[PDB]
Amino acid sequence: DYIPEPMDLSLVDLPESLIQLSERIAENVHEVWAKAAIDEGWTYGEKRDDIHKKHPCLVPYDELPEEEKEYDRNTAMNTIKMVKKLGFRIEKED
Amino acid sequence: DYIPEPMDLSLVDLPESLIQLSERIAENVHEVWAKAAIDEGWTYGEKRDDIHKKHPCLVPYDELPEEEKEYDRNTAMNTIKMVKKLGFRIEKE
Repeated sequence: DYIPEPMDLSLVDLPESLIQLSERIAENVHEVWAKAAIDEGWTYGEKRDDIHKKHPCLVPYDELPEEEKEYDRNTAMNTIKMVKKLGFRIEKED
Repeated sequence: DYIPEPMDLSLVDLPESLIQLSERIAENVHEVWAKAAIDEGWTYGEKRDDIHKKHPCLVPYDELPEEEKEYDRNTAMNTIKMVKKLGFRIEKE
């Protein structure tokens, strides 16, 4: 009975200078995810195994398959778009 | 040989009005993850099963274990804090 219905953020516009940095951000979220997992005893394995706490994405963000990177970048942009949609202003400083 | 070293965003300060909305954001990010997974053939299962594409967190955001909700909120906050550290102003309009 559960149908996910994310908000339409398609017409939400971000500063290009911010989108240019999507990898920095995505890489940073990846680092946070990885430090945590590793802190809970996870380690790299080619196959994912919950029993031996083994994960194939526990590698430097750069080693990640490009679709994982793509996913992380989009997730980050969605997060920020959502902030904008909630009545907040984002602008580069000076 | 890989040691994650995330940026220290401890001293990054966000508007309280935004942090107040952290669940809303976290819920939306969850919906997006969920629509995708389901689009790729995943469904709910008590136990995660990659072979049968079964996932426990394919439930309405509200029904999630509190630790997952908590993880999602912090992730979102980290994300937004990262924007701030990169030289951007975030302010309620």
